[PDB]
Amino acid sequence: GKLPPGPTPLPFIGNYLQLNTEQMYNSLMKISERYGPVFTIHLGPRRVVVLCGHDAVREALVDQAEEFSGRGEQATFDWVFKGYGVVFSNGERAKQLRRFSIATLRDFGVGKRGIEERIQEEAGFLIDALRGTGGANIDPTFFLSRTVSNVISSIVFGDRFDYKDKEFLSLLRMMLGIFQFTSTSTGQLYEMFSSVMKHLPGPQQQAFQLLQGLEDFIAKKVEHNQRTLDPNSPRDFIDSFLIRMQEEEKNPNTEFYLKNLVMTTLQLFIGGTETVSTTLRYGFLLLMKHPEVEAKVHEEIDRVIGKNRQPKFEDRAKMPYMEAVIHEIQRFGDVIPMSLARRVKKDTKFRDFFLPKGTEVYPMLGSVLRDPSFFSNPQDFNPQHFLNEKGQFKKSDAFVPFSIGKRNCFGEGLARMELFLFFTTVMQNFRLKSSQSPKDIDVSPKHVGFATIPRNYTMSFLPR
Ligand code: HEM
Repeated sequence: GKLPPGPTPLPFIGNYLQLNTEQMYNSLMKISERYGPVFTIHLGPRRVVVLCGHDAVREALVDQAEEFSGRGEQATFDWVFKGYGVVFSNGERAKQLRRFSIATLRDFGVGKRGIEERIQEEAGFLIDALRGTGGANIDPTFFLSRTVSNVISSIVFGDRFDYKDKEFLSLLRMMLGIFQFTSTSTGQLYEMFSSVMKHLPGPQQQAFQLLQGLEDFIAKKVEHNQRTLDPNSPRDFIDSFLIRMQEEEKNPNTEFYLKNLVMTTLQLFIGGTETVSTTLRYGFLLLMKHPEVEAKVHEEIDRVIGKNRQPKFEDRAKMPYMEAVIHEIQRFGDVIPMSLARRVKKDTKFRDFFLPKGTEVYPMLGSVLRDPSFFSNPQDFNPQHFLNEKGQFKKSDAFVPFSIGKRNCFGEGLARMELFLFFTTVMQNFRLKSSQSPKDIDVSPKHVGFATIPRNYTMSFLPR
């Protein structure tokens, strides 16, 4: 009949004094040790119910999916989105935009041979670019993001960016900068005090300029499409949305208008780029750290695929080890540690607790990815967490990097195809040489807040 228990908050600052903005995950897990897997925390004035561990998260987001299907907030992103767009919208707006987005993504090849061919082709471009380095030590950050970003870019903008495109690099920097900021102490402090901070000088202002930069770019691309639009022959996601907008012009209450187009497109562009990119980057670092794992991956690739042909998505079924490795990378990486906030759609009764309608919820995906009840050694990187005795792939109900439930990631299909084809093709063609000794490679995160960011590093890609 009452909300989950938790530390007594103070007016306005909430539980700020009982938290550490540089390590929110750790702070909440600590409080969790005292109040239990389901507790209440006050992030500044924001009252939030925190769900820790697999059971609590699944019970809420899956067993009571409709009740927890609301979209919470992320102050930094809300600065530009203001509740528009598929990701941060709620109610009728979210229902229309999500349905349309999923359909439009599929119409443009997502989950089909079309997008697979697009990915294989861009993968071929990654290979060329890596060979272009001549085995020199480099920062793989943008090599990876350019390739990844061109996949979702092909869908939303009609086609790919040239790797030499300076505005392209510029946009990628904006995305990287935003994910970093939201994962820093100030970024997490902003989640608590955005009401005042959005108006104060500080790092947040610089972050805002990056978002503004992305919005301007999108608004620009949309204008260009508008003035070259063939109502019966859409080239991309944008044209599709524009056509829908024309069809809905006479509906006072349609959700299909310019702001939702711009924001939805911006969200998919960022969503489809930085998440996959960060994962690839963390993955290669993890493989250099564990030579024994790269060795096995090479054995499976050579046997199953060989050295001549391009790997294809169907090869995954014949490659249990690679599938286990990518899973372990996503589990260890814990890219979106606290997921994207949800909120109860209406008054809810959850585990003998009462959550009034509108209550914000923090599904601690990281605590699920490292639930000691589902993984033998959660803190270690070990592909075995995903293999049975005969070395066959073993799924886990605790594997939730894309979250679960009604507002789960609908980019998962695309993401998985990308992770498999990029990782495999790169490993088929190169062995990884780290700038330092494996024993010395630090795989602990550089930042953890909204996202998990790996430490900066360099490496070389040596031909096989
Ligand atoms: C390895 C890559 C990715 C990870 C780890 C990931 C993770 C997430 C997570 C944790 C959520 C929130 C789920 C929830 O609220 O329950 C989410 C939502 C979302 N993701 Fe992803 N994602 C990835 C890639 C993608 C890609 C490639 C796209 C783009 C096609 C994308 C599109 C979205 C969208 C549009 C949402 C919002 C859905 C809604 O509000 O209904 N994601 N993602």
